[PDB]
Amino acid sequence: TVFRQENVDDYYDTGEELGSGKFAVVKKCREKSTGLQYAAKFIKKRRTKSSRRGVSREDIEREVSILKEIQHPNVITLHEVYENKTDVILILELVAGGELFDFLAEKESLTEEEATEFLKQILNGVYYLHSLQIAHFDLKPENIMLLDRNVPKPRIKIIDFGLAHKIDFGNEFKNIFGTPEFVAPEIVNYEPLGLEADMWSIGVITYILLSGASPFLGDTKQETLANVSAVNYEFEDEYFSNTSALAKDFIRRLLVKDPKKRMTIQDSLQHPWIKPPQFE
Ligand SMILES: Nc1ncnc2c1ncn2[C@@H]1O[C@H](COP(=O)(O)OP(=O)(O)NP(=O)(O)O)[C@@H](O)[C@H]1O
Repeated sequence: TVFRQENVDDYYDTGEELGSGKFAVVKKCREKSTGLQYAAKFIKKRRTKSSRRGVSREDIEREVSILKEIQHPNVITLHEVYENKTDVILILELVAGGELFDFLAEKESLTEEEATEFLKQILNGVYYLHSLQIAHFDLKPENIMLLDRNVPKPRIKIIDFGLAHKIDFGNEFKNIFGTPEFVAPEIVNYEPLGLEADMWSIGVITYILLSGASPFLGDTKQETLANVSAVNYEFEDEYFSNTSALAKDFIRRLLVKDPKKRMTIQDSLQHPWIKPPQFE
């Protein structure tokens, strides 16, 4: 698919850099015709087929196609897409309250209430995506952003659809590997992947929300990956002595090696606690 080839600067004014990735730089921007603000994600294009720099057009188109499908309070939306010789520029819904990762860096540990407040929103967003057979494949606190970080119960949106795939056969068997701390054992072992990998990542996110500690993190990437494949984690009494056993049960049912035995997004919402890149 071809995108708009007018100069983006003719229609938007850019401001503060919001962040950057392996693939993109994201800048705050304001649309001239409406005064509304967006996050413009500039993704650097591959300059030759065999190149390793930039992102392949196939990968860019996949992120755009998925984003175009989404409309839900807990996920970002796509406003417009532009392109030029060097970049594809996605005009995304702006999430102005920063990453959950930075919010956590301030607070250390949350109460079970504060953790479940975030978690319910995360689960509602993932329920939406999984209902559409979209696996995110890179869920982590850096990919959850807050609309406003200065309210007692911040509202969130899931971002970063750079590894997201449609799972039309229940599993995909391609080159997909996210952040070692958060990937499921099937990613580590290069097995067919499905929606279940996100559910694992949610277990890791929950463990971190409650304790401020990462359950599989080793001193090198290979150690983290080996810990993940072996399901080498435990609830340290120093961090979890005052956490409810029901919270631990929720985590235990997500951090399961066999994807078929892992709780699904529907199971996670009915669970009693809730129910009301890889190389060095
Ligand atoms: N919609 C948004 N609103 C506000 N900030 C955002 C938004 N999207 C991305 N960012 C920031 O920009 C950073 C990079 O965006 P992201 O979509 O993660 O880029 P990427 O390079 O394609 N993937 P990765 O290497 O996994 O970060 C994020 O970690 C956020 O800090």
